[PDB]
Amino acid sequence: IIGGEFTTIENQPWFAAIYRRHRGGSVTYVCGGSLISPCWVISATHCFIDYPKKEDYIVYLGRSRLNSNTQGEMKFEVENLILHKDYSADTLAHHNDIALLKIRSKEGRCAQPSRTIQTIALPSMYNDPQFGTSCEITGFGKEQSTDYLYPEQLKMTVVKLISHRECQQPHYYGSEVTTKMLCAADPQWKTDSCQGDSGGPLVCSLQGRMTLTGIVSWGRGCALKDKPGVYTRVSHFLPWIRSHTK
Ligand SMILES: COC(=O)Nc1cccc2ccc(C(=N)N)cc12
Repeated sequence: IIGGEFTTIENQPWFAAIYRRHRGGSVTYVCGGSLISPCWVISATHCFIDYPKKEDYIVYLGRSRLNSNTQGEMKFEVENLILHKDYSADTLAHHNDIALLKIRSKEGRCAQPSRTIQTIALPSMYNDPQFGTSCEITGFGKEQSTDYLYPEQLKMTVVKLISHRECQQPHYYGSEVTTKMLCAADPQWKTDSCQGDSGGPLVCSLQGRMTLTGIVSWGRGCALKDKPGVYTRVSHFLPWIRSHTK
């Protein structure tokens, strides 16, 4: 997250921190995710496509820091790694950038809701917020495009949804951004999601309900003028989510 504010997991309790175990035992941060039901975390296929082995992943819930075992946090392994069959990546655009991770503790249990671990509601069909709506993003992603390290403390920011017609403008993304993708950015281009924030939530309050409207997917640079953050539009994927969580 470029700009914005440092936060804690109690403010973003649906946030899942996803890591990968390498040969030799080193563990590195991969992507963010969102808890949609006790056994299920939703993220982006691009985070996993190159290492599609469920055994490699570690998922934390209730974790506020990149290298601290936050009081009340829960550690999980991945029982099922479901990637979208029609996923693909162009130079910029990522297609069907959605993945499901069925989580399980070493004891075989799913998440136990608490003050720091909570689910996030899915949107309803054909009901996304109007353009101009303010939504929040959360992640352990880069604080500056030129950084190589990720921030130790969890960050959040607020961005505004951008219409498909605006995002398809020539100086924006043209025909590279599709109706299955949602654009969002800061009108002043000072704050945004960045590399490392992928798979994380774009949460919008709609009709008084906090909803998982998007999943961080892609973007040209970070907080770059006329280059919004591009998010998987969760409402389009409701039949796929329902079918793959059954
Ligand atoms: C410096 O360019 C990047 O690091 N871009 C990005 C790489 C990987 C994922 C990204 C996701 C969102 C964005 C964005 N601009 N919001 C940018 C991303």
